[PDB]
Parts: sequence; structure tokens; C-alpha cells
Amino acid sequence: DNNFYSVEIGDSTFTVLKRYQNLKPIGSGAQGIVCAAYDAILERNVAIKKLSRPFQNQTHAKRAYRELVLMKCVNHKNIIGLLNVFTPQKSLEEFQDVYIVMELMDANLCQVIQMELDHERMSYLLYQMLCGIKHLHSAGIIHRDLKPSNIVVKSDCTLKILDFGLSFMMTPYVVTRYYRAPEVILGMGYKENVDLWSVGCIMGEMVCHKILFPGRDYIDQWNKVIEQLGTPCPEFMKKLQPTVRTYVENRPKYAGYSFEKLFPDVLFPADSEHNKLKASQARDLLSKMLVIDASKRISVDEALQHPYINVWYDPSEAEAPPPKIPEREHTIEEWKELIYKEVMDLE
Ligand SMILES: COc1cc(CS(C)(=O)=O)ccc1Nc1nc(Nc2cccc(F)c2C(N)=O)c2cc[nH]c2n1
Repeated sequence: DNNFYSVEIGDSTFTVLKRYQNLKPIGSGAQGIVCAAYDAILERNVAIKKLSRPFQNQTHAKRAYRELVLMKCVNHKNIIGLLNVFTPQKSLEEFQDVYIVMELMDANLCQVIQMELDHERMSYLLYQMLCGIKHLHSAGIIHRDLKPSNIVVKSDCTLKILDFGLSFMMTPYVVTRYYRAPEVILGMGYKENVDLWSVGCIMGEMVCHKILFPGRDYIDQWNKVIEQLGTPCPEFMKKLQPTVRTYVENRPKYAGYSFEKLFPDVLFPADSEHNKLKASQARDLLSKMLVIDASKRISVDEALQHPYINVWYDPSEAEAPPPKIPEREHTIEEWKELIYKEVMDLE
């Protein structure tokens, strides 16, 4: 009660611990509004995300639960940490909302994408994304839904991934699918380098300042992919389920564009010999990530070692000890209790 106070943030009531002051909306996502606030105790700014009845359905519940668990057992500079978590409700019966408190970053990657970046900053951002992704992989977490809106940065070019990736809900909210790999689009099996496709899409967009494959649905998405990259080889076709294979084979054939035409020198710093070489290397990396057939696409480790990226390589960041994580299907009440226990640090 008196340890909390309430403020109206648009159509959301934020009921927060008194230590958190001067709340201001910084944006919204799949789980609602996120605010910046000042933590009067730590004497610094924080982000506060409100999860409103996260147990209301299985999609929300599994995400909230997985986020709480993973944020706690991961400690890596490129993965967002949990500073605090609380509920203003006093019991399991009364339990409604979860508030997740994290260190405040300066912007998301969507903002960075709207800016020209030199090779130093671009390569460093990419290196960090790759480090974060590899760390998740080392715990057996394959993201599958990496996107700019869930990646945040500081003015000093430091970067953190906010979510842990991969349905029906009764909401006007539309999930952005533009960064998802062909394996995901087409319902194939996948491995770790599924996430490299997403890095490729983000890198391409950082370079050309436009979404590479902005499809209204998976059918339109696939069209945009093959238009740009070309129809995949017969070898790839055999990897597909019969129903998917007939669909992919019956689409109009496209030649695709060379990576020189997709990403011309004009989109890169390319004045000096230094910059010309970097542009060539950047394009080479793009040509290895934006590869439809995952069996020919670069691995995370190969990307970390790539000449465009490896200038930043540090074993403490790229080869950190794997997180130790301590398939669930539950009802509303079951999820409610699981999430409450996790918030309250109960067994
Ligand atoms: C001033 O602070 C910002 C300002 C902006 C807007 S701009 C135009 O400057 O890029 C974007 C991000 C941030 N910073 C931020 N945004 C976050 N998270 C979010 C921020 C906005 C919306 C969201 F859905 C989230 C989320 N999913 O958690 C988080 C989560 C943990 N730390 C964060 N830091």
C-alpha cells in the first residue's frame, strides 16, 4: 500500500515503488507501455515495463515467465539484466500486474537505423548483437525473432538485446515478422544460424535505411525475399515438406540481385582506401548472412571471426561461460501461480 503510489500513463495505471520517480513513457511493445524513471535509491535512471495480467493467456504467460527466468540466470553485457521486479498486489488471489525494472538505455535500434553510421560504429553494433546471440545459443536458447525494436543502445555505442524470442491473441497489436528467417517463414527445422538471417536483415537495413523484406504476410514476405535474393536452388527445395515444396517450386522464378547491386558503395563510407576496404568486407558479410539455405549460411562463430567484425573480438565477451537455466503447458490459474512465485522469489 503506502510503499507504492500510482500515476496515469496514457490508458495504463502504473503503480510503482516509491523509489521510482518522474515516470515518462518511452514507448510501447507487445506487453504494453515501458517508462523511464529515476531510481532515488540507486541514483540513476531505469526502464520500467508493466506486464498487465501476464497470465491472461498462454502466449503472454510463457513469455513473461521465460523473461523473468532468463533475465535472472544470464549475466552478459549484451543481454538486458533484471535490476528489480515487483508486484503492488499483496497475495496470489489479488495478484494482477508485474513490473520489470532494467537499466535505462538511450534509444532502440529503430532510431539508429535512421542515422548514417561509420564502419567503426556499425561493426561494433553488429559484433555486440553477435555476442548476445551466441551467449543465448550457449544456454540452448535460439531466439528466432530478433528485431530492431527489441534491441537498445547507449550513446557510447553499447548494445543490449531485450527479449528471448519465440500464438493467437484478441488484440489489434501486429507482430513484426520482417526479420524472421526462411526456416521460420516456411515452417522448416532450424539451428543456431536462424538468428544470423535476422542479423543480416538488421545490418542490411542499417546500411540502406529501409526494411529489406516488409511483407504484409508470410506469402508476401517470401515474395520479397526471392525478388531480392533469387529463387533458391533445387538442393534447398528437397529440404521442404511436400505441401511447402510444391508452393515454393510453383512461385514465379526470380534471378535475384548481386550484393553489389543490393548494397552499392554509395550506401557505405567509401571515400578513403580504408573505407573502400571496409565496404567490401561489409558486403561480404551481408552476402553470407542473407542466405536463404541455412546449410550454406554463415555460423555465429564464423560471423564473429569475419574481417568486418573481428577487430572487436574479445574472448570474455564472445566466449563467456554459458548461462545455467534452472515446453510448459498450463492453465490461466497455473500460470498465475508460476509467475507470482517467480516474482516473489518463491519455490
Ligand atoms: C530514452 O530511452 C529510450 C528511448 C527510446 C525512444 S528513441 C526514439 O530515442 O529510440 C527507445 C528506447 C529507450 N531506452 C530503453 N528502452 C527500453 N525498452 C522499450 C522502449 C520503448 C518501447 C518498448 F516496447 C520497449 C521495450 N520493449 O522494453 C528498455 C528496456 C530496458 N532498457 C530500456 N531502455
